Formats: sequence, structure tokens, C-alpha cells
Amino acid sequence: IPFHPYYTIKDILGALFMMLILLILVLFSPDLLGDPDNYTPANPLNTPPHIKPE
Amino acid sequence: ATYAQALQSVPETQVSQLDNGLRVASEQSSQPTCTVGVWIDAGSRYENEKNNGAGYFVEHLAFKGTKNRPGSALEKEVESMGAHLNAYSTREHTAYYIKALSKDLPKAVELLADIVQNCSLEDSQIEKERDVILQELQENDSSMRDVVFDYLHATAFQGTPLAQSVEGPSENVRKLSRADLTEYVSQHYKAPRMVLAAAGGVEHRQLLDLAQKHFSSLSGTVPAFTPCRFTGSEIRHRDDALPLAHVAIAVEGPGWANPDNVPLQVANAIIGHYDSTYGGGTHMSSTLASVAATRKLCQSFQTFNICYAETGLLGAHFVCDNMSIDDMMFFLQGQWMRLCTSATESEVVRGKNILRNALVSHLDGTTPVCEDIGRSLLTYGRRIPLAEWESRIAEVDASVVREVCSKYFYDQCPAVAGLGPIEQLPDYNRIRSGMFWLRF
Repeated sequence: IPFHPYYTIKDILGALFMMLILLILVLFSPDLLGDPDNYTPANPLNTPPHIKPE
Repeated sequence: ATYAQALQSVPETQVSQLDNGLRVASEQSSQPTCTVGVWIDAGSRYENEKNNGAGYFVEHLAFKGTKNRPGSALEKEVESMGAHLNAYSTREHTAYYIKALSKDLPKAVELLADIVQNCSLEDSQIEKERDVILQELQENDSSMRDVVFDYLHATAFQGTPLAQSVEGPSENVRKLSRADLTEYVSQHYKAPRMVLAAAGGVEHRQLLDLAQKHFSSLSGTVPAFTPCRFTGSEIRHRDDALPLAHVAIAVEGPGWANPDNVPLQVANAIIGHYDSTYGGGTHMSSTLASVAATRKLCQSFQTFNICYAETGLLGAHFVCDNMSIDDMMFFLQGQWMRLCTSATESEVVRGKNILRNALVSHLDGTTPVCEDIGRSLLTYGRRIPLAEWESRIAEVDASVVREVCSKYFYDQCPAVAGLGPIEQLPDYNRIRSGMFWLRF
């Protein structure tokens, strides 16, 4: 089938759903997936008890 | 004459009626030959799914013998005077006519009454014609235009008796009995639904006396017609073994008696027609014809205004190779849009001239005039004179064309038929979006 009418609209719906999840994160739990210790400025003398990547 | 005096000098169609309700209509000339026929308000749209094909079967058996003229005798009589017997059937009309010498009109008229009144419908002949009709169905399968228009009717009028084909499905052909055909004739071959037309060296008083002597037996003074819903829809039969693709696209157009038909026909003349055997090619005033000739986008295209009593198919049929269908759609729909929004006076003038020329040139000979009389009395209850057609064309301008093409084409769902190597036939949503313009 041609991409335009079908998958442009389907990809738009998918993008709106993705935007919903993203804005739920940004506006209702901004810090859900982050770490509180990055609200502390970097201290090369003191190391955090836990050093995890993202 | 100045074509205004020539229209005013065209002979007048004289119409009378028998007590049974058979209408008698004639346009007289000084020609030594005439065409006389019977036109009947009978077609496939009057058939349901069990009887579908009965009218075509009855037309098949029409000349194969009556109780007075058994088998070949009728044919012999026709052939023994130099006359020509012809018949046809549509979804709404049926016709039986003779081209004869003017001195053969009595016999011709007699030969017609018998044919419509006393067909033998003999079972042996019914089986022979069963075989013939099956072979003709397979012959019609070979004609891509006939198939694509049957497809267009089937999807545009799905669920309605206008979707039916004239010939019916082959299963009905195998199943139709003599009782089926006798019932069809007894319910549809009635005097109030028949018109005895004659064009040529025929005096109306003499034809009327003939009709009163040969047709007065017919039904004196009931199931007929339900409207047929139109559907925006598509039917695509892909056969990449076919060398060329056929595409037919139509919106719901007006029925017979709607005045909108005259401007719409004008508009169709603006789009015109084309095939690859044309002299003019790239120089044609029709934009689509010149683009098709310059790019070799198609082998042919035609506009059409098919009318039924209450609806019709207004559209275009084109034939092209697999890799150009899309282009042919784009330039065709664009023309439609260009007419809905920006019709322009000069090409409306050209289309009006084309329409007048089509109407006058079509009515050349006794047979086209006889068909015009019969079909006209069936569709309008009247023969519309060419002076009147000219009055209706003269009152068309670019505003009128813009308005009517907007009313019928713009933002309307079309019905679409595709047959052959049609992978590049655009998806229905893309065509439907091609039925409006965002700039407008």
C-alpha cells in the first residue's frame, strides 16, 4: 500500500501516543528515571555511595 | 439557412397513442427508406437475481420464430425484401427494429408486432440459445471495456438491480426455463411501456393505422422500478498477463430528465476523448488529450454520461500501460478540479460547439432518428427538438459549468473499476483525495 495516507496517519497516532508518555514523564514525574545525586554539584573529593549509569 | 433557420426547419416528431396505451411516434422525411421499431421500458434493472438475463434471452429468441412465422420463415421474409432486423438490450431499454424500404413499412410493422407479441419461446430453441449465450458470455469476457463497465456498474450500484449485468450470470443462463421467459414477456412487454417509432419516408397517419391494425391486441390502458443507491467503491481485478490496463472512474451523475445533463455533457466535451490513432495529438485543445499524446500516457480515454431514470455514471474510462495509470489518474482528476473551480469561458464555448455538433451529427440516417424517438419517449416522455437542445446549450457559461461540475465532481466519492496490470492504479484514498483541491 502507499506509505502516505496509511502510515503517515498511523505514525502520527504513534507519535501522539509517544508524546503522551513523554509529557506524563515531564509534567507529572520529572525525576522518575533520574538520580537525586545529580542535583548535588560534582565533588571529586566525595564519591557517591552508589555510582550507577543511567 | 443559418443553422438557426435550419434547426427551425427540422421535421416534427408526431406522436399519437392507442387505447391500450401504445405510443406511436414518427419523424417523416422524403427518403425512400425507413426505420421502424419497438422500444420497450424493459431491462436488467427490472430483473432480480433469479431472473437476471431473461430479457437478453428473450431478445435472443426474438427472431427465431413466432406462432405465425415458424423459425427461419420470419428471417426469410425480412431477407426477401432487403430489410435488416436488429435488436438490442440495456439495463433499462430493449429495442427491436427493421431498416426497410418505405413501401415495406406495412409488412415491417406487421413483422414487429408479431415479434413482440407472439414469440414462440420454444424449448428446443431455448436450449440452442442457452449454448449460444454461454459462448457469447465467454466472447464478452475478451472485451476489456465491456468487462470494466460491467465492473463499474456492479460496484457503483452494489445491492441494487442496476449492478446486474444485462446478460446475467452464467448460472442463470443455464437455469432459465421457458416459464421464466414467458413470465418476463408477460410482465414487461406491455403496450403502456412500448413505443412504436418510425423515422424516414413514413407518414404518421399510415403508421398509426398500422399500429391500430397490428398492436391493438396488446395490454390495455404492477412491479416497476426502485431507486438504486450509488456507492463510492472500487473493484480491482489484477491480471498482469493483460497487456494494457483498463480503468473506469465515475461519480453519481444525474438521471435522464435532469437539466444538469446539458452543462455536464458540455464539461465532458471540454475533457474530450483520445486514442493513439488521432491526427491532432499534442495540439489538441483538451489538456488531457495533449498530455496523453505528448507523453504517450495512454492508448485511449473517453468521458461518459450514462443516465438511468434517477441516477447515472458520470466519469471517464482510459486504457494505458501498467506504468502510467497513476499519471492518467492525476491528469484526469486535475482536469475535473480545473473545471469545478476555474472553468473559463472560451473552452466552455468550444465544448458547447462540440455538443451541438455531436447532437446534430448523431441524428444522421433513419436508424439514429428512430432510436432517438423511441429512447426519448421512454426517457423523457417526449422527443426534445434540436432547437430546444440548442436553447439549453446556449444558456451554458463558465459559471454554470463550474457550478454543476462542483455539484457532481468536487469532493465526491467515485466508483472505480480496474482490470489488468493495475498495480499502479492508485489506492482508493489517494483517488478520493484527488477528488478535491487544497488550494481551493
